[PDB]
Amino acid sequence: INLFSSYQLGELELPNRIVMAPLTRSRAGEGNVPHQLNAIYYGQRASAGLIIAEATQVTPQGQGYPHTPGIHSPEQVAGWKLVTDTVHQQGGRIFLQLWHVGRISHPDLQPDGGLPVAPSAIAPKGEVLTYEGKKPYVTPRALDTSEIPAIVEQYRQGAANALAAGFDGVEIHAANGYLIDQFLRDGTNQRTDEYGGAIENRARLLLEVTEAITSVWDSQRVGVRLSPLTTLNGCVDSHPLETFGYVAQALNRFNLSYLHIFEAIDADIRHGGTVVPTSHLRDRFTGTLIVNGGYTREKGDTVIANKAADLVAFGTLFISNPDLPERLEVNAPLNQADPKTFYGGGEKGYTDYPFL
Ligand SMILES: Cc1cc2nc3c(=O)[nH]c(=O)nc-3n(C[C@H](O)[C@H](O)[C@H](O)COP(=O)(O)O)c2cc1C
Ligand SMILES: CC(=O)C1=CC(C(C)=O)(C(C)=O)C=C[C@H]1C
Ligand SMILES: [Cl-]
Ligand code: NA
Repeated sequence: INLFSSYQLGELELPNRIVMAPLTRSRAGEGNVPHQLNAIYYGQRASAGLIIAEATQVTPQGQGYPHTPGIHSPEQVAGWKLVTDTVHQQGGRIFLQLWHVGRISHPDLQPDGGLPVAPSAIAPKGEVLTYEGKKPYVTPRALDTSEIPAIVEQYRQGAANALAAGFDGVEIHAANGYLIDQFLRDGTNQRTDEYGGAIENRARLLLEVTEAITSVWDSQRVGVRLSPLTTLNGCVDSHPLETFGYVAQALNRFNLSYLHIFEAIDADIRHGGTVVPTSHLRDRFTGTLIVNGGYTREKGDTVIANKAADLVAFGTLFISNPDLPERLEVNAPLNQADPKTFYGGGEKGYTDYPFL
């Protein structure tokens, strides 16, 4: 087996092992609604074994950056259906990444100019982009215990909206220091209720969110993404091996589509070595594993052949190469990604990277 082998993901038949990683492109229109241009972008990439669409806020409070799309309104459902229809017409498969940014936001992006919510009242460091340029972060409000059901319900409604939008499945974003990750990691979570302290408490929001989403979706169409060794957004855990190893085992109850690991590119250089080898998680999580982070044809074939992972997601290379699968398959030159046009804007650096 290699990166071009087919794969059975529940009832979905993937033509290859190549996944398009979720990539925020900040190109939503008024009301954070997807539009035709976005449909073209994802349709261009439909040769992917599976596309995971960009992080998409499940509720207004879950937005943290200008012009990211939502999945909380009927108008957003309609705009996403343009996208899933195009991907389906092009013979592809697409899951929606369900987001809530938690503390990584600013009042200017929040309903009524209120505070971002979080497990604990810990201000991120530095500045955050608003509609009026960069502004200092404020301190988020720590959620009351009694409010956690409402967070879980916002994710359940986000998942239901994704189903109405015609996606093939959803991915729970539990990585990169956003809301669920903020609860996971003891650096961001110092709660003294059942959602803080012990690992089974820190993992509780993830597990409750997953349980609610599997009430809407068949479980084999629900994935979870973790990023055990990122330090993005000021979110770190003091015992990542035990924390993430626990989560990989706890998720098995749900019979999920997959577990997706973003392997931080800078982890070894920082952490002075390999704190959480992905093999540790591979051995604990009994389902499909997607791995991600600086993969190539050569690196992806190896992890598949070695049984270290089942699926390989590419982020950066999918920005710049719409036909990435084909290019990898024939060892074609790859287009170089232009960082200047990753976030915001229009067609330039989005739909105008050429096919082979
Ligand atoms: C422009 C850009 C936007 C990203 N947006 C997301 C996101 O929406 N959700 C997410 O989980 N990761 C996101 N990431 C992380 C990527 O999915 C991916 O894990 C990372 O870029 C490493 O993979 P790569 O080396 O193949 O690019 C983003 C990365 C980039 C470069
Ligand atoms: C939503 C998301 O995960 C994003 C990832 C990053 C990244 C990998 O560096 C980040 C956490 O800042 C880039 C863009 C966003 C939104
Ligand atoms: Cl196509
Ligand atoms: Na199914």
